[PDB]
Amino acid sequence: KCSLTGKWTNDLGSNMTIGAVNSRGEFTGTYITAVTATSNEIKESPLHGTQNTINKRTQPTFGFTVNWKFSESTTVFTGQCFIDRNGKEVLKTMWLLRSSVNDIGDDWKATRVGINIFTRL
Amino acid sequence: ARKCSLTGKWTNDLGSNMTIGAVNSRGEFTGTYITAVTATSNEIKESPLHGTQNTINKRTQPTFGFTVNWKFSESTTVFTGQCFIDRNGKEVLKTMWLLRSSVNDIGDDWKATRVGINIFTRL
Amino acid sequence: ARKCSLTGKWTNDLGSNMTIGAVNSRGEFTGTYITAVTATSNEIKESPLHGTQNTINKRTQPTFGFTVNWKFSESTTVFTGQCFIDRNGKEVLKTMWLLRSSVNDIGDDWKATRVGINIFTRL
Amino acid sequence: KCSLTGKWTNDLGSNMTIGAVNSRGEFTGTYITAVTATSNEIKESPLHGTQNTINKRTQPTFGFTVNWKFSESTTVFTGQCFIDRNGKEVLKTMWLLRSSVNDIGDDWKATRVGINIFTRL
Ligand SMILES: CC(=O)N1C(=O)N[C@@H]2[C@H](CCCCC(=O)O)SC[C@@H]21
Ligand SMILES: CC(=O)N1C(=O)N[C@@H]2[C@H](CCCCC(=O)O)SC[C@@H]21
Ligand SMILES: CC(=O)N1C(=O)N[C@@H]2[C@H](CCCCC(=O)O)SC[C@@H]21
Ligand SMILES: CC(=O)N1C(=O)N[C@@H]2[C@H](CCCCC(=O)O)SC[C@@H]21
Ligand SMILES: *[C@@H]1O[C@H](CO)[C@@H](O)[C@H](O)[C@H]1NC(C)=O
Ligand SMILES: *[C@@H]1O[C@H](CO)[C@@H](O)[C@H](O)[C@H]1NC(C)=O
Ligand SMILES: *[C@@H]1O[C@H](CO)[C@@H](O)[C@H](O)[C@H]1NC(C)=O
Ligand SMILES: *[C@@H]1O[C@H](CO)[C@@H](O)[C@H](O)[C@H]1NC(C)=O
Repeated sequence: KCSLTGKWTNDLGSNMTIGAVNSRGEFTGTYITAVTATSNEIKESPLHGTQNTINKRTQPTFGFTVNWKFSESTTVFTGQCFIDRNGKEVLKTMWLLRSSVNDIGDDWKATRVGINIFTRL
Repeated sequence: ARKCSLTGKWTNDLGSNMTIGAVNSRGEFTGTYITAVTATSNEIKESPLHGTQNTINKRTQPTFGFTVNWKFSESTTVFTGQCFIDRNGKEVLKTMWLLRSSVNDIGDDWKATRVGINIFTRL
Repeated sequence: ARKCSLTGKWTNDLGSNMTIGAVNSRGEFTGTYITAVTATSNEIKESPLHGTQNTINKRTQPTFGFTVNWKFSESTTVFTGQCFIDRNGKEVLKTMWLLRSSVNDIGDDWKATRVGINIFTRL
Repeated sequence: KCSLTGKWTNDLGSNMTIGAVNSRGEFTGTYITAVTATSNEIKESPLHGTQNTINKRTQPTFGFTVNWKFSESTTVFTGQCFIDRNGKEVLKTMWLLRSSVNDIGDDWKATRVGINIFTRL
């Protein structure tokens, strides 16, 4: 019963939309971030992911990848959709932001990590 | 320099294998993952993964991310990294991952996420 | 702008409390942490912590890190973050942590590290 | 019997020393990194940490903080000391590098994560 489909916003002011989830748990979406680590102008970017359907849990885990359209980086988020007594949903996620580096010797510094909480609308 | 491509069969440094299919013009790909190690005693099942490669500036060593939707637990893992040509000329994926466990209630969310690394090379 | 200082009693967003003592001229400090939550079935006990604040350029919002040496589990947590003055003028510590569980075999080292955030405010 | 005391090197060519561990599990050390995220010249920097002494485990966990002397950042490492059949030790660790940001709205991008394996030098 906690569904990922909808329009969500996070603590930083970014918004995301997620469409219908198919029977395979696959979904697509859009992400408009309010903040960036680049100096490039932000552009709405696509996202793709899946919800885990094992045991058809009411509060499933999920993951998705945001394919940034204004930088060479990629972010992944994973988390769980929690739904209260009243039907109010929260997604509690963690993410990794992968920057592009030119030299393999600099790989060690390429991955930032953090949390995000999404609520609806 | 060679272009590093994600399509192919890979193995990681713990002996898990994944196969990634063709990457489409939107940077999307599908594959399967067969893990050698596990955080559950349930029998391991090949599981699908889906992700994208970043094609901005058409870099020869692109970043990417994907989600593995495990078929034998309620967890999900995400990986992100970059496809490099290594110093010896081989393709290698340098990745980090978050493994999200399912918790029964929200007050246990703090303990639900593991993190680590993996390096993949082509099989 | 106030200088954000780590000395004091703090509480987090899960009800855990910590107390940090004076910071010496080398940036070192000691404290105690009383966690509201645990991943063990042991009785929680107050545990020591030790860490440092970075004093380079004597920033008024310095970074810092510390290790909590749990006295009721075989695990270790490390925290690192920055002491900020918030938009409302209050001190706030914004931190990230890694909780390292003990495993028995080196093959299981990949599942030993959980990650998360904590924000602390002064009590 | 796996002991943190010694000189170690990691997989990127950084070295560290750790001195005697006291009965409270406390130790001090030094760290000379081979790599940096700053453009400042590298300087050997002190570290302080603890090993967990509960049940006096033969392969203890531990954590420590490196207080960089050439940047405003801090890195913390945590991991476990493993020791094999003939006494060969390896420290398997993960780390968080906290950079300094000027404004609290940029906190989200301040923390990088990675692994490090140390062996005896
Ligand atoms: C709220 C939150 O944590 N995030 C959010 O909504 N936007 C930022 C990042 C934006 C990356 C854009 C591409 C780039 O700068 O390379 S993904 C994690 C973080
Ligand atoms: C090599 C490596 O680090 N990993 C790998 O290849 N398999 C494991 C995890 C498998 C999770 C299976 C689902 C579950 O147990 O819930 S994903 C990160 C780790
Ligand atoms: C609030 C927050 O995120 N944390 C907090 O205040 N307590 C928990 C963990 C406590 C570990 C106790 C020892 C053990 O169970 O192994 S450290 C991160 C987390
Ligand atoms: C091997 C490994 O991963 N690390 C290592 O030995 N040095 C780098 C970083 C050095 C930070 C220096 C201070 C700064 O640049 O601000 S700590 C993690 C990483
Ligand atoms: C989020 O949606 C709200 C209004 O619905 C808008 O005010 C805000 O600018 C959006 N955020 C971004 C980053 O577009
Ligand atoms: C990885 O593929 C190799 C070579 O085919 C195979 O022998 C091995 O069993 C595979 N690993 C897993 C976990 O299936
Ligand atoms: C935090 O300190 C407050 C105020 O003294 C107290 O009510 C609460 O029990 C403490 N939390 C824990 C985990 O001890
Ligand atoms: C590490 O110690 C080795 C052996 O002395 C030395 O070759 C190397 O330069 C040291 N690394 C650094 C970053 O000092």
